[PDB]
Amino acid sequence: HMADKELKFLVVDDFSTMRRIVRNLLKELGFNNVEEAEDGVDALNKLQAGGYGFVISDWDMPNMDGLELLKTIRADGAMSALPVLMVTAYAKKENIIAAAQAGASGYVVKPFTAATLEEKLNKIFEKLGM
Ligand code: BEF
Ligand SMILES: [Mn+2]
Repeated sequence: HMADKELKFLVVDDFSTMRRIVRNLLKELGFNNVEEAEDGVDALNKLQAGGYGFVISDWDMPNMDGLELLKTIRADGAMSALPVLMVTAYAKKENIIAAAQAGASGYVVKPFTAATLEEKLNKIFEKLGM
């Protein structure tokens, strides 16, 4: 998948407020193909629905937390290379390490600015040649 306007995003967070910030930011960046999920399980259900080219995910969520969601994606042969950008309030280095090692594409700490989100998505695009 390429970082054109068609790229389909899944935005995962247990708080709609954060999902809403991220969707609106993506729109501003020219990405309108965006769906939401409320937790890791819901997210896996949509991911299984097919078509997604990028995940942005919270960490602390009921049902399945985002570290589990990230690991699950990375271990699944059908989606193991799916970009996953963590966006979370967890700021300790051990958290950043656990997610990095689990294969996170990137990591943004809440609260974040619009410029930061844009910068970190662009870094992932460049890295993967999207
Ligand atoms: F709830 Be998230 F991890 F900020
Ligand atoms: Mn949360």
